[PDB]
Amino acid sequence: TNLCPFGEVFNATRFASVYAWNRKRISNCVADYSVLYNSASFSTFKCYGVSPTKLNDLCFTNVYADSFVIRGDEVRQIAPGQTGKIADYNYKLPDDFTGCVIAWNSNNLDSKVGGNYNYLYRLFRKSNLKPFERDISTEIYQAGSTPCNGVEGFNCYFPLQSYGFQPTNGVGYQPYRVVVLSFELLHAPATVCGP
Amino acid sequence: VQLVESGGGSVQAGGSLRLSCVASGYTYCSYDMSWYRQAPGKEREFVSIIRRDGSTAYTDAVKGRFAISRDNAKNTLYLQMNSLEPEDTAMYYCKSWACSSGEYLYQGDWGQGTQVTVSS
Ligand SMILES: *[C@@H]1O[C@H](CO)[C@@H](O[C@@H]2O[C@H](CO)[C@@H](O[C@@H]3O[C@H](CO)[C@@H](O)[C@H](O)[C@@H]3O)[C@H](O)[C@H]2NC(C)=O)[C@H](O)[C@H]1NC(C)=O
Repeated sequence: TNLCPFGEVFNATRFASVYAWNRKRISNCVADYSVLYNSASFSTFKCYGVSPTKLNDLCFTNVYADSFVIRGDEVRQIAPGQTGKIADYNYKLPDDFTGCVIAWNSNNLDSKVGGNYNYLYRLFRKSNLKPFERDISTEIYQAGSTPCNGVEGFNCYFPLQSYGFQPTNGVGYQPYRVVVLSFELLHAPATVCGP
Repeated sequence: VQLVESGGGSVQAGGSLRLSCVASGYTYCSYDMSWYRQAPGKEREFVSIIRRDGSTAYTDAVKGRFAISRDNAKNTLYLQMNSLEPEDTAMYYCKSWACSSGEYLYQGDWGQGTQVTVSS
C-alpha cells in the first residue's frame, strides 16, 4: 500500500512525441481507477477488456502507461483493428487489446503562435509496426526505387515530421494528450490492486 | 539537455559561415543531431542529420555546400555553410533526436535558433 503514481503520467508537464512514445511501468501499489474515469477533464475514455466499474475490483501483475501527443483526428486510430499514419508507423495496439485509451484536448498546454515543433510523428516506413513496437530511427525513406544516397529530395523523405501545433487550428488539427493503460496477468502472483 | 546555436549573421553571397550548437546537461544515452531551417514565412525544413554510427544525410538544396560535424570532446555540433546563396537566409535550428537506455527514453530538444542573412 501507498498509491499508484498516475499523477506523474496524467499531470506530466511535458508529453512524448508519438513516434518516441513513453511507457511507464506501474508496480507495487494500490490504484483507485475511479479518480481517472470520473474526471471532467477526459474527452475520451474507451475500455476494451473490461467495464471500468469492475477493473477497480481486480488485480494485475503489471500495468503500463503508454503516453504521447497526436492530433484529434488521429485519436480515432488508438484502438484495436485501426489503420493509418499513427496505427501503422507510430503506435499499434493488438487486435486482442484489453485495456483503456484515455485522451483529452491539450490545445492550451501544447500550442504556440508560429507552431510547436516539439511534437512529431513518423510519416513513412518500409512496413507496419507489430503491436507495441516503437521505432526511433532517423533514416531517409526510399519511396522510389533508385536509392537515396543520404540526400533528402525527390522520393527521399526524411521520415519524421513535426505537427507545428498552433492554437488557431481547428479541433481535428489540435493536439490531444493520449494515455493507453495496458493490463497483463502473469505467473508471479499480483502487484497492482484496488482498495 | 539544452542546445544553444551560435555563429551566423550578415554575409555577402558566395561567402561562408560556421554554425555551432553546444549541448549542456546530461542524458542516459547518445543521440542523433540535426540542423533545420525556417525561411521568412516558409515552415521548418530539414537541412541535415548526423547519427551515432557517423552517417550523414543532407537536403538536396544544400548537398555539397554544407557539412555537419560533431566534436564530442566539446559537445559541439557544426554546420559548415559554404558558397551561400540568398535562398539560404533563414533562422537555423539545431535539434537533438531521441534515444533509449533501458526503461528510460529521451525525447529530443530544439534550440532558440540563429539568424543567417545572405545579401548580394
Ligand atoms: C492532476 O492535478 C490536479 C491539480 O492539483 C488534481 O486535482 C485535484 O484532485 C483531488 C483529488 O484528490 C481533488 O480533491 C478533493 O476536492 C475538494 C474540492 O475540489 C477538496 O476540498 C478536497 O479536500 C479534496 O482534496 C482536488 O480538488 C483537485 N484539486 C483542485 C482544487 O484542482 C488531480 O488529482 C491530478 N490528476 C491525477 C490523475 O492524479
